[PDB]
Amino acid sequence: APTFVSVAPGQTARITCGEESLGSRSVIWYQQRPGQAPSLIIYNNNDRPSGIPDRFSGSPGSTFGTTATLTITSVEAGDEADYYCHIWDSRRPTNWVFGEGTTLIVLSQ
Amino acid sequence: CASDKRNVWATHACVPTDPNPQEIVLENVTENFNMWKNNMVEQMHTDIISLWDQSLKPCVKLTPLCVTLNCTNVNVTNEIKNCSFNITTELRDKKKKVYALFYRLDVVPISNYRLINCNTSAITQACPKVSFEPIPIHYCAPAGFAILKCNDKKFNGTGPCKNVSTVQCTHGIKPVVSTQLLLNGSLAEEEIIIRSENITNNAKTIIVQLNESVEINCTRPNNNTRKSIRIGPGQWFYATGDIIGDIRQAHCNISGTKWNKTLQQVVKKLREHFNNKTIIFNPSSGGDLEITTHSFNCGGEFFYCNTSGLFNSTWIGDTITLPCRIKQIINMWQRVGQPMYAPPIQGKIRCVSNITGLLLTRDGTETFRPGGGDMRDNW
Amino acid sequence: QSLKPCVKLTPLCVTLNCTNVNVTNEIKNCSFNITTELRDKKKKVYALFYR
Amino acid sequence: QVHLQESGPGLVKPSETLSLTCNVSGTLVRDNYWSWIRQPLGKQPEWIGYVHDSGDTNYNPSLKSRVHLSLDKSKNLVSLRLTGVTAADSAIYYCATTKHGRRIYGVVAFKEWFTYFYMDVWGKGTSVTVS
Ligand SMILES: *[C@@H]1O[C@H](CO)[C@@H](O[C@@H]2O[C@H](CO)[C@@H](O[C@@H]3O[C@H](CO[C@H]4O[C@H](CO[C@H]5O[C@H](CO)[C@@H](O)[C@H](O)[C@@H]5O)[C@@H](O)[C@H](O[C@H]5O[C@H](CO)[C@@H](O)[C@H](O)[C@@H]5O)[C@@H]4O)[C@@H](O)[C@H](O[C@H]4O[C@H](CO)[C@@H](O)[C@H](O)[C@@H]4O[C@H]4O[C@H](CO)[C@@H](O)[C@H](O)[C@@H]4O[C@H]4O[C@H](CO)[C@@H](O)[C@H](O)[C@@H]4O)[C@@H]3O)[C@H](O)[C@H]2NC(C)=O)[C@H](O)[C@H]1NC(C)=O
Ligand SMILES: *[C@@H]1O[C@H](CO)[C@@H](O[C@@H]2O[C@H](CO)[C@@H](O[C@@H]3O[C@H](CO[C@H]4O[C@H](CO)[C@@H](O)[C@H](O)[C@@H]4O)[C@@H](O)[C@H](O[C@H]4O[C@H](CO)[C@@H](O)[C@H](O)[C@@H]4O[C@H]4O[C@H](CO)[C@@H](O)[C@H](O)[C@@H]4O)[C@@H]3O)[C@H](O)[C@H]2NC(C)=O)[C@H](O)[C@H]1NC(C)=O
Ligand SMILES: *[C@@H]1O[C@H](CO)[C@@H](O[C@@H]2O[C@H](CO)[C@@H](O[C@@H]3O[C@H](CO[C@H]4O[C@H](CO)[C@@H](O)[C@H](O)[C@@H]4O)[C@@H](O)[C@H](O[C@H]4O[C@H](CO)[C@@H](O)[C@H](O[C@H]5O[C@H](CO)[C@@H](O)[C@H](O)[C@@H]5O)[C@@H]4O)[C@@H]3O)[C@H](O)[C@H]2NC(C)=O)[C@H](O)[C@H]1NC(C)=O
Ligand SMILES: *[C@@H]1O[C@H](CO)[C@@H](O[C@@H]2O[C@H](CO)[C@@H](O)[C@H](O)[C@H]2NC(C)=O)[C@H](O)[C@H]1NC(C)=O
Ligand SMILES: *[C@@H]1O[C@H](CO)[C@@H](O[C@@H]2O[C@H](CO)[C@@H](O)[C@H](O)[C@H]2NC(C)=O)[C@H](O)[C@H]1NC(C)=O
Ligand SMILES: *[C@@H]1O[C@H](CO)[C@@H](O[C@@H]2O[C@H](CO)[C@@H](O)[C@H](O)[C@H]2NC(C)=O)[C@H](O)[C@H]1NC(C)=O
Ligand SMILES: *[C@@H]1O[C@H](CO)[C@@H](O[C@@H]2O[C@H](CO)[C@@H](O)[C@H](O)[C@H]2NC(C)=O)[C@H](O)[C@H]1NC(C)=O
Ligand SMILES: *[C@@H]1O[C@H](CO)[C@@H](O[C@@H]2O[C@H](CO)[C@@H](O)[C@H](O)[C@H]2NC(C)=O)[C@H](O)[C@H]1NC(C)=O
Ligand SMILES: *[C@@H]1O[C@H](CO)[C@@H](O[C@@H]2O[C@H](CO)[C@@H](O)[C@H](O)[C@H]2NC(C)=O)[C@H](O)[C@H]1NC(C)=O
Ligand SMILES: *[C@@H]1O[C@H](CO)[C@@H](O[C@@H]2O[C@H](CO)[C@@H](O)[C@H](O)[C@H]2NC(C)=O)[C@H](O)[C@H]1NC(C)=O
Ligand SMILES: *[C@@H]1O[C@H](CO)[C@@H](O[C@@H]2O[C@H](CO)[C@@H](O)[C@H](O)[C@H]2NC(C)=O)[C@H](O)[C@H]1NC(C)=O
Ligand SMILES: *[C@@H]1O[C@H](CO)[C@@H](O[C@@H]2O[C@H](CO)[C@@H](O)[C@H](O)[C@H]2NC(C)=O)[C@H](O)[C@H]1NC(C)=O
Ligand SMILES: *[C@@H]1O[C@H](CO)[C@@H](O[C@@H]2O[C@H](CO)[C@@H](O)[C@H](O)[C@H]2NC(C)=O)[C@H](O)[C@H]1NC(C)=O
Ligand SMILES: *[C@@H]1O[C@H](CO)[C@@H](O)[C@H](O)[C@H]1NC(C)=O
Ligand SMILES: *[C@@H]1O[C@H](CO)[C@@H](O)[C@H](O)[C@H]1NC(C)=O
Ligand SMILES: *[C@@H]1O[C@H](CO)[C@@H](O)[C@H](O)[C@H]1NC(C)=O
Ligand SMILES: *[C@@H]1O[C@H](CO)[C@@H](O)[C@H](O)[C@H]1NC(C)=O
Ligand SMILES: *[C@@H]1O[C@H](CO)[C@@H](O)[C@H](O)[C@H]1NC(C)=O
Repeated sequence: APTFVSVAPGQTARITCGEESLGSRSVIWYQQRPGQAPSLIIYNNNDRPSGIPDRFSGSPGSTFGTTATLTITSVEAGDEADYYCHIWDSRRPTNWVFGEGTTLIVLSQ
Repeated sequence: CASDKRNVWATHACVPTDPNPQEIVLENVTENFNMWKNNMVEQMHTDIISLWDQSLKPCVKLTPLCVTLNCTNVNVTNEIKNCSFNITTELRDKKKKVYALFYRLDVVPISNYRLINCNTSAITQACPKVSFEPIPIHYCAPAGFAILKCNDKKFNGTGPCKNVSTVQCTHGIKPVVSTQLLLNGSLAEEEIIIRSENITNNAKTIIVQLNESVEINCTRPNNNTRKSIRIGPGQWFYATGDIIGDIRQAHCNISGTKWNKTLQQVVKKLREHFNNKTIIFNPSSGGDLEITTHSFNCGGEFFYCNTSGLFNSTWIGDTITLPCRIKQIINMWQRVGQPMYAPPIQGKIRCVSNITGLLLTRDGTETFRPGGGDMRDNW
Repeated sequence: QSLKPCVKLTPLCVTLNCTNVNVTNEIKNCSFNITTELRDKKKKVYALFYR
Repeated sequence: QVHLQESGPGLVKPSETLSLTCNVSGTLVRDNYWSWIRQPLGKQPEWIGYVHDSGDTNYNPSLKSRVHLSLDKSKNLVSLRLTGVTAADSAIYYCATTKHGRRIYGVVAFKEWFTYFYMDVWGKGTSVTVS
């Protein structure tokens, strides 16, 4: 089920989700540290909650025919976490299951 | 006629106009006019029907599509159906399964559905290169005849005109097709003019000519894709393919304050024919969609807008948004048995029209409802 | 001119199954297959024809 | 700071009712939306349903007849009652607060919008095995 990426610390990671966008979307991104509950990184495509740095941003929900994208710049060792992605879409039925995640492997520990 | 590609209203059966038409004022001439007995109206109505019918002759019949459709809503929304069906290809011994989107108003239930007119007549698709955008048509007199024009600013439609001029021909008249509201016509110069054959009857319509326009902004927000399906040997059918983006409802926007000023003025002048009674405006009473809604051709698509948001008020001593429906199979000029299929137009559609008048009818406090689908009242 | 604006019977040029089961103890009772308004559907119908 | 503590039996028998409790502190139960989430080991998490006051409650259709969510205003507790547990329910369960907002794409008068939900505050969760 999972996808893997491997990024050296200081490099940019690219994580994607799901199927192609059909209509307007609101993508919610979560970060899960092994052994811990997941937490929210981004809601509404690009609105991050307080405590989340500007290194986390993603694709707009205004486009169609594309996939969800999370960009993590300047990846730190502290970003070695799995990533989950919950997609809301105006044409698809409500998704009750978060999509399959992508594990971010951070090098040179 | 006289006039000035492949527009449906430009079949070139008629001559070009004179770049500098003449008008001669006839001094001291009083002439009795009666717009309700005018035979130029019958002449125009007949010519308009013919231009339309001639234009639809040289193109594809959709008789081959009268097959059972399998229609679902599997991938459109979380009024538009996704239908699969079998068609022939250019070879008579071969068939293939195809998909198309159809609007609910064009499809009726009976392998579940049928096109709405397959038990009545053959459906001709509009020839795809033909534009429906109106072109002004001038009507000009033959030898031995003359056209007289009435220049009285307050002329309602009947009786003597004290300022009469002779013209070689009429101004250009745009063959705009609409129902409840008259679009893109001429404005009155001094005041709103309310005119009817008999203002005290119920069987007669009232044409209200405004001296100010009200803009109506209409749109079709869905990004439709046109798909081309081969039905026969050089015969293509144009189907709606997938919708890109959100599924949204078509609509029209009328400013709230302009509409209200317009009604204050219409009512003020209506109380000059009726006693000082309460005047109420209601939505039309019912019947066919072509009567109950405001229909028009915008960008080539056929809209049916709900005007209950306009004609809903009581008169005594923001933006209005009207939802609209879109149809592809239509029956113009109330002719039963001669349906036409309008191919989908790719991309988004927007048009801005001018409301220049209203068509009102009295119900049996006075009650007025919008309406009248008889095109002669527009002309 | 009068016969132009109406129905052709080309679709009836099909094989007919004609009998005399219920007419007399010159008119035949014929059954045949025709299409309906849908091009993918056919039905069996009956009609009387003169010999 | 909202803290969500969780407990449960740890071990539940098959074809039995599982009841998990989320102890809410730092906020009141009556003032927010609550969600239950579960994560089978090795899998992406599933949103069970959400519960709130005013009847604004909904459930994952696969659990439509198996899950009852409720809020105890007096004890300020959030809880899950899952009935008829099976091997597929052997997951870590989490309690979380929920926030929501509206995505508008068209005319609001025609309801061309939708409500989306997200979970900001998560508890530690509790591991449940169905034997
Ligand atoms: C007839 O008249 C009627 C009525 O007048 C017309 O109806 C209108 O039709 C239009 C479109 O047809 C609708 O437009 C959409 O509106 C929504 C809502 O925006 C309004 O509300 C915003 C704030 O509300 C939200 O946040 C507050 C915060 O508290 C919250 O309380 C509230 O509940 C709600 O959640 C305002 O900010 C916004 O104003 C902003 O935009 C204005 C645009 O012109 C600008 O002038 C202002 O100065 C200001 O900047 C407005 O008041 C819009 O969100 C929506 O636009 C988004 O979605 C479309 C479709 O997907 C997309 O194309 C757009 O690009 C945009 O998507 C971006 O923003 C999303 C916000 O969540 C984000 O989620 C997306 O991922 C994406 O984000 C990316 O770009 C942004 C750019 O800023 C960037 O910041 C991000 O980081 C990222 O890069 C449309 O504009 C009208 O709502 C509708 N009106 C009504 C009343 O229905 C009708 O069209 C007329 N018909 C005719 C024929 O004329
Ligand atoms: C795909 O399509 C489906 C089906 O249309 C859609 O699911 C529906 O989503 C809507 C929107 O979230 C849900 O509507 C809410 O319903 C609750 C009550 O519903 C329950 O009770 C009814 C009773 O018959 C049951 O039928 C139903 O099944 C449920 O059991 C309402 O309380 C909600 O109202 C609040 O939210 C609205 C906006 O979402 C506000 O406009 C409204 O004012 C209310 O908010 C206010 O009050 C809140 C509580 O006091 C407060 O917290 C807020 O801050 C605010 O003050 C709302 O009507 C609907 O139930 C869903 N299910 C069904 C079967 O319709 C999917 O969402 C859609 N998915 C996508 C991605 O488009
Ligand atoms: C009342 O009076 C009003 C004012 O006259 C009318 O509103 C006007 O209505 C007309 C017709 O609907 C609108 O004109 C259309 O505008 C479209 C958009 O043009 C814009 O973008 C263009 C991009 O290139 C740009 O060049 C324009 O300057 C403008 O910015 C046009 O696309 C459309 O073109 C049509 O006619 C062309 C003639 O050559 C033809 O080539 C076009 O072909 C395109 O589309 C077809 C569709 O199948 C494709 O197959 C082709 O490959 C190609 O893509 C197309 O057929 C046309 O110019 C006008 O804009 C609008 N005015 C306003 C203010 O909006 C009202 O409608 C009248 N009321 C009533 C009831 O009639
Ligand atoms: C009678 O009608 C004629 C025709 O419309 C009016 O003549 C026009 O007057 C305007 C005023 O500037 C001129 O610009 C036009 O060029 C004139 N038209 C022609 C054909 O000459 C005339 O003014 C009207 N008379 C009255 C008393 O209303
Ligand atoms: C009409 O379309 C529906 C679309 O759902 C067909 O129903 C099922 O569609 C799914 C799509 O993957 C198939 O896997 C199923 O096998 C279909 N059902 C059956 C019984 O085969 C439906 O069959 C279609 N009917 C016709 C006459 O085309
Ligand atoms: C052809 O089929 C259409 C659609 O079924 C028939 O139209 C319906 O006719 C009934 C008659 O009472 C009306 O009540 C329905 O409202 C009509 N439906 C629609 C969509 O308008 C039509 O009458 C049939 N024609 C023939 C000759 O049988
Ligand atoms: C349009 O104006 C004409 C001319 O004034 C009106 O015609 C008169 O109507 C009254 C009604 O009682 C008659 O008594 C007059 O004899 C009519 N005059 C002529 C010359 O026929 C006409 O009624 C007005 N139209 C409307 C709708 O009010
Ligand atoms: C809709 O009404 C507006 C005015 O409210 C028209 O715009 C102007 O009309 C005058 C008429 O003499 C022209 O001289 C102006 O040049 C027009 N304005 C512009 C910017 O050209 C508008 O043309 C009307 N639309 C229709 C379809 O009649
Ligand atoms: C205009 O309409 C009015 C109202 O229908 C006509 O007046 C009616 O004429 C009939 C004739 O049989 C009388 O029975 C009604 O009692 C009259 N009604 C009223 C209110 O008087 C009027 O004659 C029509 N005028 C024209 C020129 O057609
Ligand atoms: C409606 O959809 C079409 C098709 O997606 C958009 O037109 C372009 O289509 C080409 C086909 O390769 C793409 O490469 C372009 O990128 C599309 N345009 C854009 C801006 O991305 C069309 O633009 C859409 N219409 C609207 C109004 O968005
Ligand atoms: C219909 O569309 C027209 C033009 O697209 C709108 O006219 C504009 O209105 C804004 C309002 O602030 C003005 O600032 C612009 O200068 C106007 N443009 C022009 C060319 O005049 C009109 O308001 C729209 N009508 C509705 C009901 O929304
Ligand atoms: C135009 O829209 C109005 C509402 O915006 C429609 O009126 C509703 O019709 C339904 C049909 O049963 C009634 O149940 C509602 O109570 C009506 N609403 C109101 C406010 O009375 C109207 O039918 C639509 N007309 C057309 C021609 O589509
Ligand atoms: C005409 O407008 C009035 C209000 O201006 C509409 O009255 C509403 O009727 C509905 C019926 O269920 C009520 O629920 C609303 O609360 C009423 N609104 C107000 C402000 O009282 C009336 O329905 C409109 N008529 C049509 C046909 O749409
Ligand atoms: C098209 O023809 C095939 C032939 O078997 C049939 O199975 C299929 O159902 C037909 N499609 C429709 C929509 O009738
Ligand atoms: C379509 O066919 C199915 C077959 O069971 C039937 O259940 C359904 O009601 C039909 N729908 C229509 C519009 O006839
Ligand atoms: C239209 O008629 C009304 C009637 O009073 C008048 O007040 C208004 O100024 C007139 N508008 C124009 C453009 O003459
Ligand atoms: C239109 O005029 C009426 C008069 O009673 C008023 O009540 C209504 O609010 C006005 N509408 C607008 C858009 O001002
Ligand atoms: C009509 O078609 C059926 C299809 O099997 C056939 O059996 C029947 O004989 C045909 N009827 C006639 C009169 O040919």
